Amino acid sequence: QFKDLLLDPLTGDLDFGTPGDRGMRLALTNQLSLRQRLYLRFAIWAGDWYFDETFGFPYRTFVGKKTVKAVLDGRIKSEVRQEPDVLQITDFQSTMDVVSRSYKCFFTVVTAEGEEISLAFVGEDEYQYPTPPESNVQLCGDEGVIINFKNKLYYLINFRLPK
Amino acid sequence: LKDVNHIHPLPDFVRGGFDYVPSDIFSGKENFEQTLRILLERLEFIDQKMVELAELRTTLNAEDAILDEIGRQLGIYRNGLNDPEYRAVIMILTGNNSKSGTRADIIATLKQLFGEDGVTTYKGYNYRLDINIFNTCMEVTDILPEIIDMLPLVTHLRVVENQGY
Repeated sequence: QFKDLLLDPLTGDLDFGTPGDRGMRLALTNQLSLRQRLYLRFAIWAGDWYFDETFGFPYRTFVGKKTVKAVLDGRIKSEVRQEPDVLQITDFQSTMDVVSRSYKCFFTVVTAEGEEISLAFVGEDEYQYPTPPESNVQLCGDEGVIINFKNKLYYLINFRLPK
Repeated sequence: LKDVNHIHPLPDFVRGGFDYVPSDIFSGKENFEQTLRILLERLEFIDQKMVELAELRTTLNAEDAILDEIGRQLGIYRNGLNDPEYRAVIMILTGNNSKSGTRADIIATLKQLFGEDGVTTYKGYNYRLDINIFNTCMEVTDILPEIIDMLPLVTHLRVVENQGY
């Protein structure tokens, strides 16, 4: 439920929205929040962000060196579980090509969805305060009491005659 | 090798801060940059005006609207003086506080009002002194009262002004 500015999954810029409803949006669904929380966590190289030297991933250790596939998978699979709301990891297809020296892995992560605790900070309210009456209706009655009775009588006259 | 006065506009303020984008993650997305640039460039204007708030308050460059405030603290009121010469009187009176009215000293004060060769001074036996002006750039009658003040208690003075030799 971690709120934050929404990042476009397709381009990487802020998700200002479609041309018909351009604006700014907050990440509300846990899925969207977790997506960007993993994306930033994996995209920032370790130590390259000032104000926090411990954040990021240490790509320099592996890239450019002769490395064992098994060691890399452990670190990749470990960084994911640093988020407190990750249920499990389903599958992991780690493959390496020696000709091009490229490495490419696949996997998915499962996360549940929570409640909103309070709507005070977001948009709307859930209550239905009453509406003041109109004109002399309060002190003298209402005509609808006649209309509903007339309709009931008419429908009952309709019911008895077979159709 | 370096200026002692550190009060200067910060060089290349805008490109700084952008340097703190971690690993070019957002660079080239043209959506986050504009949002950040729009906010940062506002500080540019404020950063620039921080200098004039200090630079313009100096007596050398102070405009008449506020130069009066500087003069007011020193007791030198505008009276009927105009801006270009009001600056001069402020300098002259202030400089008088560390003077002795010697021949070498008098030449120095007149030096700031008429360039290098614009003034000369003849001397006489019985307290007579003379002032010559060649390249005046301001009207002298209003400046005259001060020109008397920085002279000995018993000076006898003549004033003659002309353009060129």
